[PDB]
Amino acid sequence: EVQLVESGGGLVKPGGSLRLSCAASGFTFSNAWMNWVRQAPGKGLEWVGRVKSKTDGGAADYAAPVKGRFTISRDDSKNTLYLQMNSLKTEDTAVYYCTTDQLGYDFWNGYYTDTLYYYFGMDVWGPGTTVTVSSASTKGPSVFPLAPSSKGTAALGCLVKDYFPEPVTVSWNSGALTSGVHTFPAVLQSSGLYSLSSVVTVPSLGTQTYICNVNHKPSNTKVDKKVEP
Amino acid sequence: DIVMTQSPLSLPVTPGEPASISCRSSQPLLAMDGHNYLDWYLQKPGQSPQVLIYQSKWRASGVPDRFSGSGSGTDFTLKISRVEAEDVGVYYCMQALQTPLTFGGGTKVEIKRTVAAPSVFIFPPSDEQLKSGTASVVCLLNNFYPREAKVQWKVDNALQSGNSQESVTEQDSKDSTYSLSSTLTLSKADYEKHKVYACEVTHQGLSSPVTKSFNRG
Repeated sequence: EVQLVESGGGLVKPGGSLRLSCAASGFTFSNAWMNWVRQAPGKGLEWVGRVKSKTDGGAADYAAPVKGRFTISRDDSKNTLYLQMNSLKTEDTAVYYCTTDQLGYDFWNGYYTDTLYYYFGMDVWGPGTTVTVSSASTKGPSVFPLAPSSKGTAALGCLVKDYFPEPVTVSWNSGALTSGVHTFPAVLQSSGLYSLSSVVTVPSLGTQTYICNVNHKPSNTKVDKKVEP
Repeated sequence: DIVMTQSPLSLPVTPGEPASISCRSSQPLLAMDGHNYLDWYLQKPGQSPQVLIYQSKWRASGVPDRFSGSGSGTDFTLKISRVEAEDVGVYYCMQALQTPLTFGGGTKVEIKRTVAAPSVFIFPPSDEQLKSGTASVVCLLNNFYPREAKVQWKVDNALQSGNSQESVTEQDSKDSTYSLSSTLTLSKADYEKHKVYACEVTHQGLSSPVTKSFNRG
């Protein structure tokens, strides 16, 4: 119904630039104020900035840690919100989400003054796009089966090894399988690369197929690996 | 800038019990529209933050009535009257009164629950893995409580250190358990020199520590 979808996240060199996009749908975009917020690995949410609606001036406000380097703009004709990031620093690394703000409607009462009245708020979010500010290069993961060993229920899975940067996404049987699925937070190896595992519990072996669908957007790598015993 | 503080950062709660989160601002969030400007968010594992309470005391659409906000000026409180398993995650207070908009440091709600023993699984590296010169042996501890577990590796009955890594999942939205994966990484050669691979788990769930091994070089 009501949704925001951000894209543009990826690896960028320190001192570089990157532009994020946020596409809205299901509501009158031009009527609302919008924000950009970010969350660094294992840290709290941090507000990046806001942009007012055209009717309220279309002006911007920025957090002191980004003002001067980051620029927020909107294109009401495309229902798109932008975040232009320049002079990127390693500390700018985080998952960036767009959110809505003080929504405003213009109504004319039988008399004259057509009021512009406001409502709340910071309602619609995410899912966020990942921005990595680092020197090191990209690397897709190697996917290995964690086969259903005999050593009631059985556990099987996929090992997603040595990738960079975060994140990777794992689904099973194109998302048809969610029950008994546990995808673990990635661990950071001595090598400087990440690795994670996704495992599923099941009764039935041989009757059905189990395929993990791994996606590493940063390196444009997609892997479908069937796990057989 | 207005500083927002939450207390405590970590909150363990028994299902069905009440729970409170404190939020203080360094300056007051004046009801100049006639409303005090403070929000409360819940971030649940795997998902973006979600609005619960806005305008200091208003529930958003679909927010269950067990959540309620209160307080005035500089002093606010999120209350959950009877805590549920699905309430786990991180809670944030955010003032939307005057920019920069600021968030509290966040509060992690932990569901308290009875001891549950881990199911233990072991997976040898695949032929594919080995064909590339590396060996990862995965031990899986599934659906246990509390979080605290000790996972030991024994290779031909010798205890290993510094060559394995653990990864724990977040609390279950339904059974309020976690699962752990300890992966042990050896070279292709190193895995062929030995044939016994066991992971010894020392949970509160299990009395005698459980071991599960496989024989292959």
